[PDB]
Amino acid sequence: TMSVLGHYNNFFFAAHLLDIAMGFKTLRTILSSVTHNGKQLVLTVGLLAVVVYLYTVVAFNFFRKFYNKSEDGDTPDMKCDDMLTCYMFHMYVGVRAGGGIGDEIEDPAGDEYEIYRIIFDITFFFFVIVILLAIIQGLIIDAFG
Amino acid sequence: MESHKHYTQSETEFLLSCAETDENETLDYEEFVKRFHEPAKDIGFNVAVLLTNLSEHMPNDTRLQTFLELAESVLNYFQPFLGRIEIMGSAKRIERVYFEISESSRTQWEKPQVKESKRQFIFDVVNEGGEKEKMELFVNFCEDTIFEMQLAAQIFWKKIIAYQQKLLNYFARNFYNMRMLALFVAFAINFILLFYKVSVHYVLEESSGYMEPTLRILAILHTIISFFCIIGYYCLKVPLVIFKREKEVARKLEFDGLYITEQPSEDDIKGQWDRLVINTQSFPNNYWDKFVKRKVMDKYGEFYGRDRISELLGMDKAALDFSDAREKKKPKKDSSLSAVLNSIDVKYQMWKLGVVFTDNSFLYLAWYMTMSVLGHYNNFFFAAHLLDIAMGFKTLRTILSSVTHNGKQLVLTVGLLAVVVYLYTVVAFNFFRKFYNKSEDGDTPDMKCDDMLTCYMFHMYVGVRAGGGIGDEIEDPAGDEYEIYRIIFDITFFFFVIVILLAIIQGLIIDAFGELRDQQEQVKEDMETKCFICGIGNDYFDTVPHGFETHTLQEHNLANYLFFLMYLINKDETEHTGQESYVWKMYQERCWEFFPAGDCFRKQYE
Amino acid sequence: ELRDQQEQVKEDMETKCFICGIGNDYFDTVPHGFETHTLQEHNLANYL
Ligand SMILES: [Ca+2]
Ligand SMILES: [Zn+2]
Ligand SMILES: [Zn+2]
Repeated sequence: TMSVLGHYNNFFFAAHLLDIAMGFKTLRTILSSVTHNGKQLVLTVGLLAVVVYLYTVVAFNFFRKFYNKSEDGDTPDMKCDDMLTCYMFHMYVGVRAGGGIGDEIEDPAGDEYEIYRIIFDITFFFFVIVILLAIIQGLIIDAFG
Repeated sequence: MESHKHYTQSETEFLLSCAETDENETLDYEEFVKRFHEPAKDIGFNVAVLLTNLSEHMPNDTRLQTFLELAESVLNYFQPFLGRIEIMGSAKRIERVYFEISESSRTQWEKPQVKESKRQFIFDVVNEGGEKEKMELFVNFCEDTIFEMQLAAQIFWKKIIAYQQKLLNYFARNFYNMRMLALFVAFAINFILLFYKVSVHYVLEESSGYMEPTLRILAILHTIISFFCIIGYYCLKVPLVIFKREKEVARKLEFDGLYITEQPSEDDIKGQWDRLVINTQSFPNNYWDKFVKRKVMDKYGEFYGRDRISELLGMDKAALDFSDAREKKKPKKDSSLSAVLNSIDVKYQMWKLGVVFTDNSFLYLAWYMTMSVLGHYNNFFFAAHLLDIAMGFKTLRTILSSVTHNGKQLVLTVGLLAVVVYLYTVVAFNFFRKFYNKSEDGDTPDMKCDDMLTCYMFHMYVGVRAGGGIGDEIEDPAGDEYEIYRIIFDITFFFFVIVILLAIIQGLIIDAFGELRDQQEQVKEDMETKCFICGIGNDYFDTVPHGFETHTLQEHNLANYLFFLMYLINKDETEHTGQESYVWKMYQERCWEFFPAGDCFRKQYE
Repeated sequence: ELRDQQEQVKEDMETKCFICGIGNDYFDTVPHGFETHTLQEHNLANYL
């Protein structure tokens, strides 16, 4: 079927490069590993989404004035003036930022919510970055092993 | 009856000879089986256990082989009714005792909560408990489980009480379904909350009607469901925990004399809360042993003062109540006419409240209800109910237990991290304070190092999460006045704080998760490839086909042992056999040498 | 490795005798057998 579709759009022949993953032994092992801990991986990703949603609701409630992803504007591109937009922004940026979420939004630098915002950023970087993402990576690598 | 392939013509005519012919050619099969089946069933069970004993003792006899083919033809009916136990006592040899298992007992064992109690006991007895107290914990589990089975089987004044009892029973029976419904409605209301927006002025803007009132509907429904959940729990699982605690304190009073000769410490709040009602009126309300008071009185009365014992144990000035009840006792007594309420004991009620408010699960349900109530004020508090999946699933519970497991080590490692960050903070505040200018145009310099606490917070907040030390976010030296020292500072920070201590914390948590998972799968492997009672092994029974599975399902079944204990309890003693009376005496004296420790019937005989 | 050595030392002190080192299963026949064996018969404090 992929060959027939490649006859229509020639770029569909790239899906045939995954044939080595089935022809070799260690690549089959990698695929079987990413499939092995299926339920555990799905549940860990669910817990990740749940904790990111909790951080999302607390940021949408309290720290909604820090999510101004603009440099000159002057129209503010507020990523927190919408619950779904803020949740997608969190799940898409704060998980892959490698340093939590406080490293891509503006710093507090003001003694009105500074300590709470610092606690927020540190707890995000701890639970979401160096625990849950590490737990998913460990699940997959331990399945491979 | 002649065409159902289970009767011959002689048997059909013999059974038709038992007809009634009630002047209309009609027999009542209901009364027929109600009259002609029960004693037949009893005596057939007796002869069946006799034939089974003869079989399992003397094998390979052709006359006994014909007797055994007839026996098994009978046994195809009595298979789920007879249980066998392998006792070791009174003869220094393994003895296979046989007994009856009730269909009601089988149903209460198949009941859901009993299975959860069984799996929890297996887990916490293979993980924490070893082999010295393994049989003690197993007997305690058997007692708690037969109490739970009794409770599950149990699940103007004659118009409201009879309805509130049925309501409470319905809640206790549908407690788990109520939990699933609460989780579903929490997911629904949280999806609706995800569909939100803002204008200072919150508004569910991403929808066009049909979504604003359903939020309030689901909120009030979730609150009602949480209330029903806690109400069902308080009458489904609270009896079991209060029964366990009553049994513990009563046996501590009887055997060890915890509050007579060996008064507990000052830090054990459990001891004080039990001393609170060691002297209440209805002390053994669920332990089904309403004579522990008299037992401990007779045990510790002639040494520490019978009057003092009767005073500190409740039931004051009634040291002759036993004789008064033995000689011309009162027949009965009406409840009251002027006292319709307050008949219960406030001391025992306060004790029950104090023991249920520390159950660690009733506390979770109370937190659930409180979060629902707070969500009624601010709807965003319903997001805290999404953490219910973390307790409902197994691997998420494992993750939480992992982040809690290495508590002291994690706290001390975080403390060492804070200490080394404070050392770097003081050295930077002293020497390299001119590099912490977090400004691009200014011209007002935003010096993050002109204050010790500000510099420490800046370090702990930026240099730990920067992933490349601290030198990658402050200005580079580029000047041969402090360049080498600043480079050493940055490199040592990136080494000690980033690639050692943070890695050590992450490793602590991930290793706790791995250890918990490995303990779980080790418990599973031990339950699959090792016997619970004897623990001889798997290879010994891996000789005949399905050997170990039949050994664990027929000979050494934990359900069979529990049913045997229940049978001994409901056996109406003075009718016990030799083995049954021996096991009952051992159970009464709390010895438990009748369990096969390192031997079995197959290892004893051929 | 350091943590594992520490917990191995602890496990050896808990499930093995210091003087003789016969084992734990041998004394795990009577109740509290190994504990009484290490607290009464082969006590290091007693030897000192
Ligand atoms: Ca008798
Ligand atoms: Zn066995
Ligand atoms: Zn020794």
